[PDB]
Amino acid sequence: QVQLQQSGAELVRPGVSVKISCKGSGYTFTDYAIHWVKQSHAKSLEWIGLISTYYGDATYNQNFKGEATMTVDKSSSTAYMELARLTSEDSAIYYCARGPFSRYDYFAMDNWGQGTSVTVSSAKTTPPSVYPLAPGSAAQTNSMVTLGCLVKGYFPEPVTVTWNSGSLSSGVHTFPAVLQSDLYTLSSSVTVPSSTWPSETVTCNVAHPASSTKVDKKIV
Amino acid sequence: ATTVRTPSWAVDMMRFNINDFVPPGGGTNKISIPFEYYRIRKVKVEFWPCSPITQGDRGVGSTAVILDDNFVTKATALTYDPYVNYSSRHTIPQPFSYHSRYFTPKPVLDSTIDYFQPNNKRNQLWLRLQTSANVDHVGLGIAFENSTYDQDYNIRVTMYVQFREFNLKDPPL
Amino acid sequence: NGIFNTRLSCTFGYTVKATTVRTPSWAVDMMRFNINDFVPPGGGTNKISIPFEYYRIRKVKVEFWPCSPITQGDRGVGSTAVILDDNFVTKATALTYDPYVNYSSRHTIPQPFSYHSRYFTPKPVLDSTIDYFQPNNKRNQLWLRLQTSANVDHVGLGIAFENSTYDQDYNIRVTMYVQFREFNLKDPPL
Amino acid sequence: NGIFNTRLSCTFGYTVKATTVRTPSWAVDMMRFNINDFVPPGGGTNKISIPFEYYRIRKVKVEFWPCSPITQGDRGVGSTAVILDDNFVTKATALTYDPYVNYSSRHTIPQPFSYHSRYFTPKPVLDSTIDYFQPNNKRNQLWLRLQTSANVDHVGLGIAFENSTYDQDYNIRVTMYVQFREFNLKDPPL
Amino acid sequence: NIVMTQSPKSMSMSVGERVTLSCKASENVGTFVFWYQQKPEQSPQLLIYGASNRYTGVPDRFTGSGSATDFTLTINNVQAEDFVDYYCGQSYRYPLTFAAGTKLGLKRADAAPTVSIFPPSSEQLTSGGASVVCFLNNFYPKDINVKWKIDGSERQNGVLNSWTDQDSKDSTYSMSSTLTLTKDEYERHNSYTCEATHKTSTSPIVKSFNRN
Repeated sequence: QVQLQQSGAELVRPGVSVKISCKGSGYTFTDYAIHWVKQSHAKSLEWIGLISTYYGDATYNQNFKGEATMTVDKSSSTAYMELARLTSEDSAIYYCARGPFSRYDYFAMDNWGQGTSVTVSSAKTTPPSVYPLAPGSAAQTNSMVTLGCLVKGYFPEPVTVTWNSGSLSSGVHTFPAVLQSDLYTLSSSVTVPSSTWPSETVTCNVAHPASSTKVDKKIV
Repeated sequence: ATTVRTPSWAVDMMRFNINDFVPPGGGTNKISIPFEYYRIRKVKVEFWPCSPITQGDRGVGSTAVILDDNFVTKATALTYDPYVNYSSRHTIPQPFSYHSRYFTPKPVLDSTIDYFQPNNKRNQLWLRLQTSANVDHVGLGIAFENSTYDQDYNIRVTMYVQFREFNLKDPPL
Repeated sequence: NGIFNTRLSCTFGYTVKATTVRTPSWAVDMMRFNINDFVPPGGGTNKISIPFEYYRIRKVKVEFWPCSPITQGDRGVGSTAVILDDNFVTKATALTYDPYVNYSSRHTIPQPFSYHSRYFTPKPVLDSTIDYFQPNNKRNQLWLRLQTSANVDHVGLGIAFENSTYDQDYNIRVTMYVQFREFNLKDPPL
Repeated sequence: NGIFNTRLSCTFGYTVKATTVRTPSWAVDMMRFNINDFVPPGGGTNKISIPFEYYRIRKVKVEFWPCSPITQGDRGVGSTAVILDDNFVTKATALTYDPYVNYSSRHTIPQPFSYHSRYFTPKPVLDSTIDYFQPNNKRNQLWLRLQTSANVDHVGLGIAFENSTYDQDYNIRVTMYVQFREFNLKDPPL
Repeated sequence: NIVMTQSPKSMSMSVGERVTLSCKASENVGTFVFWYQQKPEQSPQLLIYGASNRYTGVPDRFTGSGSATDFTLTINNVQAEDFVDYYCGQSYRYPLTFAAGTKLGLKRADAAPTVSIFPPSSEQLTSGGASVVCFLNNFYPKDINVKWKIDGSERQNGVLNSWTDQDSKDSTYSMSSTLTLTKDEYERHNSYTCEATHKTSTSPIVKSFNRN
């Protein structure tokens, strides 16, 4: 019954500020300590600060001290984290964490909340430019062949790359997006037996929900 | 039951509402007990363990009376005992030892101020018997030294309550 | 038997101004009293430096040490009438009259260099709309929770100052006999 | 009249071990007592959470709560003889005999589950070379300055434990009636 | 602050193998030492609390030990589901710290990468940009070094690499490297080479192409 629900994903512009929320359910926040943890992408966990919803006493990590403010509303049974003067460094996932409800519980697994993604970018939604990748006509692998599709310059993530609208979901490798020039680029490769291609046609379908665009690219 | 080999303590608290103690009456009389007024003279809080005498890993706790709603935070495994140096601490042994506290309650008038009487029967104020909005009485903070076994307690709370202004309604037929 | 008495104090200076009006005129002021002034905040688990939960101020003794020399001319006289309900005479620089002259609680204070004191009992401010309070009773003196910072003002005194062509300066001490209850010490380990 | 009494306490657990030696053997231990254990450090100007300059411990009550069940076999018995001079029997795991049997201060403690307590008066350690101390006198009980951390150990008790093939576990409370003097509060402003 | 060091940072083990990871603190702490498990897009989960207590929903195969400065988490028999990152955390004294974490991956037989080089796209060229993509798929271990050679010359600028996680099925790794140039600078050079050295081979694998 215990659960911590956090606010939705946030995209904001640099220089701005935002206020994250963590609403506890199944237990009263007054009874314990609330914490916010930050985790950068591919980085480790970092404890930001803690608060006693009862007193309002708060502890902070020195590095976070000017930047973040933790508050809590016992009435609403909610804890908030405010970040100011946002920068790209701020982009990361934020987790709120708490405990049970006294009476000797010092356990009840954990509730680092689902986490909230925060992305700081000046960029505007941009549809992806999809470029088909066809082989130079060289025997890459004895029989079989590999094709690819390049999804470049899109924002924000994510995008969906399917092959043959789904008919091909074997031997597919979609690489994680990487930021280049404030836009995301990604590539997906597909491996199929030399028998099928160029015989059957192969198309890669990319969809960028933010842009509500779907592209289809055939490979020659 | 706990796993930490150092002595650790479970903090809990005890608030007391008479809405727990009352059944709602029916018809014109909303409350089953016909009075307008009440004031609780005493509160006797009992402790019946389910814990056998044959149980090992025996412990001991403290029992210190809280009367202001400012509580020690409810904790599972506190490194120490916060209840050891109160004036109101009585000692409770664990697991199977019988305990009781025979004392006087205090309600919660205003949470910002937390103001209350001395020990006085004569100028004990009166409280209106209400439907459901009855006040909590801040009564007791409790401690539990943690053990590798479960400790179970049938905890009775008994109140001597004084009353005033019998208020019966009798509709006809 | 967690009952405890002590005597608590503070002091501050005050300036009555030099004036130019040749008719007798009066400076009205007032005196509210918070114990948050009187307390230092404690540290660690004990938020307040004094380990108690409860307090009730038995007496308030308000002292008046002039910086004014005995050699000072243009001598005056004031009044000292106790206010216990937060309904104050409006603080004024040069009132045409003395509003404090016909209270029951008026004591007379001469000016500029005369020593004065008032040895009396406080009243806090429970509800500003009603302004209700006890009679003189030690026995049924109610208790107040010792708080962090939200402590109540005690309405204690309204004061008058006949104005002069010189400055009148007063080291005004306030002393309180305060009763206490429920020693509440916290000792974290190590 | 700055005199003040209170009753101060601490508690900790202890383990006597399971043993293999079939002859009766004894575990010697000792008990020193520092008030720095009993105190939390205060904050701000008041370095110590308790506002006093002086202290003298009137009594020491040392309690013994077993974790040991009544259903436990291999039952034993110990001795409890008060040490007040820091000259201790050497702490040993399995002594062939009981050195505590012929002291004047020996009280008998049964094992494993038997409740025990000793209600007595402490003695500190003034000079280790001499080890000199008072008779039983409340009236000429000397005073000790309440310090930050350099507080003296009080040599209180030497203890014995007849060894067993099971572990014996004791929640050992120590309670002190301590007398105080010279309340020394600091209140910085604001 | 108390620094928590976990070792090793990355570790591989075959299934059924026993695994032990350690976490050492710069200073001593009590049963305020906990371990968290984290999977790729999921939140951290409390695996072991108080140094040796299981936490609800945790398999028996897991155990934890330690006191003082040194602690360890052990898995009697490793299973696939076990592959994750483990973080030790100390709630003893603030600021609360976390260890670097240990990434536990599934060990498997070594496998060479199958490279593929892709020339720019006509459509892409029209825009005036050109990107050459090289895929190195299904190989083990993850360690690999790719270099780009344009006309025998090393080209560091404009290269973006990306790696996937260990494959769920085969437990292999994949990498993609993209070199982005302009239509002009690209047109100026004849040969583009994707070179990669892997433990699997002493001789660096090369895949190249010449313009048309």
